[PDB]
Formats: sequence, C-alpha cells, structure tokens
Amino acid sequence: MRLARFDGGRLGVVIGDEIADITALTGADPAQWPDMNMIRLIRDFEGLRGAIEAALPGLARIPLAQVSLETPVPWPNKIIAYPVNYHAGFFLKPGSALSGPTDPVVLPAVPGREVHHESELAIIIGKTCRSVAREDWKDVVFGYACLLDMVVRGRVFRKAYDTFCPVGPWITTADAVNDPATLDMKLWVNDDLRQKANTRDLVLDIPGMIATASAVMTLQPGDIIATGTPEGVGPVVDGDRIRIVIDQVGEMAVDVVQG
Amino acid sequence: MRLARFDGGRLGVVIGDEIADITALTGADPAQWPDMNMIRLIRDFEGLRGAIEAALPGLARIPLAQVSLETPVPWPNKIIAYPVNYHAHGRENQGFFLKPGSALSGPTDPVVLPAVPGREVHHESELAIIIGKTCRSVAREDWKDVVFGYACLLDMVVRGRRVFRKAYDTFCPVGPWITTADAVNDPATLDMKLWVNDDLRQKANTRDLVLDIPGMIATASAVMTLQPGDIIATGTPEGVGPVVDGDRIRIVIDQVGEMAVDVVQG
Repeated sequence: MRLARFDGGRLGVVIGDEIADITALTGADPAQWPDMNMIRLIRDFEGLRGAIEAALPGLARIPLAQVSLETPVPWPNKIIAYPVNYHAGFFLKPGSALSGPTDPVVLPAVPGREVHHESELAIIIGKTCRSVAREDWKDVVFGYACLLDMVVRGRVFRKAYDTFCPVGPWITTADAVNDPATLDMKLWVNDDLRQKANTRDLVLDIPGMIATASAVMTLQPGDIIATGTPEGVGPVVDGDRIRIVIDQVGEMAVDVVQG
Repeated sequence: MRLARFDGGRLGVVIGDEIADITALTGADPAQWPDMNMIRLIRDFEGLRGAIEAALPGLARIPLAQVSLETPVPWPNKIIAYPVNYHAHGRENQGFFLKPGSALSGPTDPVVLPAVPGREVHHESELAIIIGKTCRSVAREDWKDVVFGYACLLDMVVRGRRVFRKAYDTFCPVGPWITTADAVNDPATLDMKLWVNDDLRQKANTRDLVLDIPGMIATASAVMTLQPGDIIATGTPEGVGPVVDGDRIRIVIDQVGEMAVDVVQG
C-alpha cells in the first residue's frame, strides 16, 4: 500500500495515477498542528489496514496531477542517518530539514562551496521499540520511502539546512516490498545518471541498522532511518532537477533553486 | 510563570510548592499521542496567559509532593546543543549538534547508565532555551521575540577519545518546568550549579557564555527553521566528570529551576 500526505495534511492511499482520500475514514484532522496524523496512522496501521481496504471503493479519488503531495512524516521523533554504507557511526538530522516531492531544494549562498546530492533508501519505523534483535527486524519496519540527503561540502549543520532532507513521494508499506536488500536505486541530475546501486551492497544491512539504532535509542512510529548513499555524490546548482527512483518503493523529482 | 507536565501529560502551573491543573482550560488532551500539548500551549501562550491568570484563584492546588513532574516538552521538533561555550576564566569545535527527542527524561526519572566497562558517563549542567515561535534567520537584536522561556538540562555523555555517545535513552534530563522568559530579568547573568551527591562539581554564570544567547539563536535559525518547543542546550562549563550507580545529580539555575535525578546502572 502507498500512503501519502497531500493538499495540507490530508491522508491518502495512492492507487495507480490517483489518490483516495482516507482523511475522514481515519478521523485525521489536517488542520492539526503539529501535524502528527501520519504517525498515528503508522502506529495503528495493523488495526486500520483492513478498514481502509474495505472502504476504499467508496472513497473520493483525485488524479495525482491535481494534488500537491507532501512529505509523508513532517515531524518525526528523529531522523537517524548512516553515512556512506555502500560497497564501492550514525548521525541525526533535524525534522526541520524535511521537504516534500513538490518542494524545491533551496541552496544557501555558501561562498566557495558546493551542495551535493545523496540518494538514499529511507526506512520508516512502525513500532515503539528498544534493543531490537536482528532476527526481529521485520516486526518494527512500517515501510520505505525515497530520501535525498543534501549536503554543503567541506559538520552536523552542513546537513541541517531547510529543504536538505526531501522524503517522499509516499511510504510503501513493507508487505509490498519483496526483499528490501535487493532494490535498485538510481539518481539523475537533469538527463544524466549520477548514482546507481543496489541495496544488496549496503555495508551495515537493514537489520544491522535497526539493531544498532535501537540499541542506543527507543525508536518510535514514523522515525526515519536514512540508510546511506553509494558513489557518484556530486553537485547541484540553480535550475537542476534531481530525480530518484527506488524500485518497488517510489520515484520523485525536485527542483533546485538558489536561495 | 512556571509551566509543567505531570501525571501523564496533564498541564499545570507551579505555584510555590503546589501545582494547579490547567489541562481543561487550555484545551489539552492528556491522552494525546504523540503528546504535543505543551508545544500548542507555547505557541498560544500570549493568547492564553490571561485565561490562566483569571482561572488560577478558582483552581484546586495539588501539593508537588503528590504528583510526578514529567519533562515539559516530550517530542520537540529538535534539540540543538552548543558544545563547551563557557570561558574558563569568569568575568563578563565542529559546531552545534543535535540530540534525539528519545533521550529526553523528566525530573523524577533516573539516568540509566549503559554498561560500558572501561568507560565513564559524565554529567554536563546546561541552561536550556525553549523557543516560542516558528522563525528563521532571526537577527541577534530580535532574539527576545522568539524565546518562550528557560529550563534546566543535563547533557549526559559516554566519554571517549561521536553523536551516539550523547543519544542513549535518559541522556537528556530537562525540567522540572519551563520558567517563562518574562519571569527572568536577564538570562545573561544567571548562576548555574551542579552537585554530585554532596560535592559541587560545576559552577558558572551565563555572563561567561562564549557565543551569547542572541548568537546561539541567530546561528541555529540561520540554518534551520525553529519551532515552538525547540530546546537549545547552551553549553557547559568546566567540571564535567563521572557519575556512577547510586549517585544523585542536583542542578540549580537561579531564577529558572532546580532538579535532582538519581543515577542507576542499566
């Protein structure tokens, strides 16, 4: 299932080239601030998924062309990021850096420095958990999304700028991904392929990243784990369009603007 | 005004040695999960301050002895920390870093030490700034517009020659309440003290901050949009040292608060 936020915090299920609005069915309030509706939907999903599937046929459907998709989890408890982590410790990103699939990446005017793209697979946590065993990793994963880890090249603050963590365009629920350790990930800048890898080449694998992070911190529904980036990290400039594809997970493209 | 969370996310005003429950008048839902009730009260405080003041004469006061104070903001957008940041000689670095919300702990919760044979866990006493407004690129001269208030903070750390060493559960006690900024005449003149058991271990005054409060606000907001409830840990003076099982850490920040937490081995 593909779960998305859109048009000011509405919740929807993406079906082909349309979105079905589940806001009213789930009792979500898109005016809620801070907006934690997706985190409650994630927490409660095994108790809501059957209801959503049963009601889906009667729900309002809107072409994706006519909505503005948003980042699916706007205020997570934390964003845990593993640097590098592909064959040729963790850090935190601020929730303020999150941006959606229709929002531009806004470059700071950083004299004499470049801003680089990093394509990553995001893990979305589904359960409150601590000290998860490798063998139990599937119990705590809600799903997956595409993530861009934008960075001023040179410090934690260089990954902290607003718009430096695009996440989207939806969450694909874990049941819909056969094996997330076999997925091809691609990133283009304009027409040119710049990064391409398969998650079979993760150094610290998905169960390892969950066991490690949860050994230190209690994880929460909605937490994002950025799993690393392959080779090909490079610069973006004003007017560029970054496209990321992760097979079985999603695709998004974002514009780059000079601030 | 002193604003606190207690007994499962109730909101209260702390009055002497008592607390008045303001949950119903603020429209808070203590069953709310994630619990964002204090953030909403912070965003709306200037609009609700009068309603609180008018209600207080009519509210039942509960002795603090009979409640369990909780950390005041359990799920902030972020926790921004400035390392070190005090002059060692009192008179008049890879930058800020982030701490996970999961590390927050309240004034009645123990600090739980990870099992790290060969390594020590150290205390760090800090003043916390609580942001009151959504803001970006705040000028130094406009700092007061975005500060809601102040709290006591302990920045616990596993010592080594790493972000994860500050990220363990219970490694960010914050409490015991938020003191609203109007109740502090000058937050650049405050004495901060930390004892481990009977011994004074850290003592400083915020006149000795290297990067001052306006600087820390301007620096963090130049990079990130700040949100109501965001915590800025302003740094720690000399005297950082170890805590062990059975220790009691006391922090006092004049005009802001006092709390003490027990230390237990995990």
